Amino acid sequence: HHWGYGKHNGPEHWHKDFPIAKGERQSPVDIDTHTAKYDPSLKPLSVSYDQATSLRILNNGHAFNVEFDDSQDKAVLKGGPLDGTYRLIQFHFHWGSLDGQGSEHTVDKKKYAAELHLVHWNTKYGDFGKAVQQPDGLAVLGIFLKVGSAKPGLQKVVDVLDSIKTKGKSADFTNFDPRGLLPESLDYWTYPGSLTTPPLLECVTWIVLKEPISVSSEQVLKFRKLNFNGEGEPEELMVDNWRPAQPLKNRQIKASFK
Ligand SMILES: NS(=O)(=O)c1ccccc1
Ligand SMILES: [Zn+2]
Repeated sequence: HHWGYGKHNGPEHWHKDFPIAKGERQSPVDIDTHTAKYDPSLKPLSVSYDQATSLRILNNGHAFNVEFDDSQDKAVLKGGPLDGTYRLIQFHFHWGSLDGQGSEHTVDKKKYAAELHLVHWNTKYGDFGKAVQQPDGLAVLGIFLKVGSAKPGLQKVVDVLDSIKTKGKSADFTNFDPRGLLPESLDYWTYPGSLTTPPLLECVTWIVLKEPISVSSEQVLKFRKLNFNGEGEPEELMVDNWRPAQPLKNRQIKASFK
């Protein structure tokens, strides 16, 4: 039937319905820190989330999304490698069944316990559905999670997960501040890539932060209690919802720092 992360419908199968899976600019990738080139002409990132308006949290059967009002310039990303203004639409995570795996990007082949994706679309294209059809349509800010001390700013998300256990459930989720999920440094690597789930469209400028955030064992354990299935269907835990690293091909990863 349809795509997912199991033995019979996982990443190795996606190319049959989505041939772009074997394309020229697929994500995620391994970030080889010694091969990445410092680019002194790259600007500092500008993350402007003070006016962000969260609305809802949704289990979509693949992850959970915290969704934002993107009908005005309320929470925007600019600068760095980007030309123009990109509006925050949603964030979500990918995570593992074990602390030793779960991230999509890797760093010198190292896997982190999870990865946060803050998804933004280029305002010159008018809406998200048009943006994904463009080579410079999206900017995704990727942040690694390691297991250690708790992240206080994540706790409001963890506590609502019981109310969206199964595919298709949603809950009101207002007044959440995504600034509480950011590390101290905004040093980053950047490369042109794709969505990491079907439809795997090649529309993303990836900006991956060098500094991970730490979350507690209890926080990530709660992610692992979510379900891929709908209510009343056989229970399958939502774990290991990550795509592995794809070939770099004809691309260079640039660093904002040395
Ligand atoms: N995982 S990802 O590339 O950030 C992604 C973002 C939006 C839709 C589908 C995938
Ligand atoms: Zn993602």
